[PDB]
Amino acid sequence: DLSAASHRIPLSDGNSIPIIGLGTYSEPKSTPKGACATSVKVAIDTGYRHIDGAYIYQNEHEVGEAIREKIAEGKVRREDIFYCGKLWATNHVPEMVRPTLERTLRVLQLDYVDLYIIEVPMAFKPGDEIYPRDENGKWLYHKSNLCATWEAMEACKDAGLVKSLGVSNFNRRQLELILNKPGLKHKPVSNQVECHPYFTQPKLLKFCQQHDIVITAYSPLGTSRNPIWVNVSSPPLLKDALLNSLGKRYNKTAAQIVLRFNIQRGVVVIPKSFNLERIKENFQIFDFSLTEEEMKDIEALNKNVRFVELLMWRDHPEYPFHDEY
Ligand SMILES: NC(=O)c1ccc[n+]([C@@H]2O[C@H](COP(=O)([O-])OP(=O)(O)OC[C@H]3O[C@@H](n4cnc5c(N)ncnc54)[C@H](OP(=O)(O)O)[C@@H]3O)[C@@H](O)[C@H]2O)c1
Repeated sequence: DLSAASHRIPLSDGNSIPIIGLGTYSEPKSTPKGACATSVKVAIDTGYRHIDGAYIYQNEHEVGEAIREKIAEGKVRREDIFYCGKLWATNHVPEMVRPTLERTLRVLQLDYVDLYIIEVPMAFKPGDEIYPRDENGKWLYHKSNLCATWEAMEACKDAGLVKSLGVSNFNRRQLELILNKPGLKHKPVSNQVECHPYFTQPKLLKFCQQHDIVITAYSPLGTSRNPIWVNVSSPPLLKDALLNSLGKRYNKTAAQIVLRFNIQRGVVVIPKSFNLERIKENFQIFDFSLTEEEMKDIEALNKNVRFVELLMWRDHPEYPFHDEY
């Protein structure tokens, strides 16, 4: 079915999405300039045709540089590459949506993005700080209006600036808000959420499948485990006994097992690596398949514990993780 050369899966709007992509978030202060560009180039050389980025990752210009270089040399055409960008919390006022997308297009120096998603359902105070905090370290929120923000997203697709629209970190209630919107023109085609064997998203996945929404698994390898924002209560995913045991069977790493697990169930995976060897490693997931019993045993590792909890924002009205799913 899925192969290195052909692994795009249908989106509900008639477009398609490569089932593996390269994630591109990297801690700004601890990442060498140019590392993102180099990695995107290597990924495309390797066979990746999907890149996940965001303006607030501070390296979207590197992503564009790499994609454009690969198009220029004839490695790919624009239509062969799938780029996903994201609308951050401080940019949710409807009037800001299109100008925010336009900034990202200018930064990439591209005519359109393949997928543009609401990055979190929470709105923060508009301004120059992506993380609005006052003197008392307090977070400066803003009142969310998801349906209104969505209408502004819809207009962006109408203008030809983006092929597909989606969301990220949305729970069932927030999804329904958009799906049940009076006059809905473009339904969300994708919800990007934390997903891996320690947090398998059983209910949210079923709900999304009901509405023909594809799940994209962010932190599909269990995160970089940066204590600053990652919940390190759970042991390292890639050190899991079962995942490693199954790895021996296929002569694959635990990483390869966990990526195969999600793509085999129709979940898009966007592992980040800026390492030459690991970029290649993560892509070698089309030359084996897991048995049904193996799939069952992997799913059974589910802990219902998130590596990405975002506790700082539990008090925002649109915090997505209070609900069961
Ligand atoms: N929408 C959201 O709110 C949201 C949230 C989190 C992440 N994301 C997106 O999802 C992408 C993926 O998630 P993430 O970066 O948090 O985490 P991740 O992809 O689960 O894990 C990345 C960490 O794993 C390492 N790694 C990669 N391949 C490896 C391999 N084969 N073996 C051992 N270690 C490996 C990376 O280091 P090296 O680079 O040194 O290989 C890095 O430290 C992001 O980069 C971003 O594009 C979106």
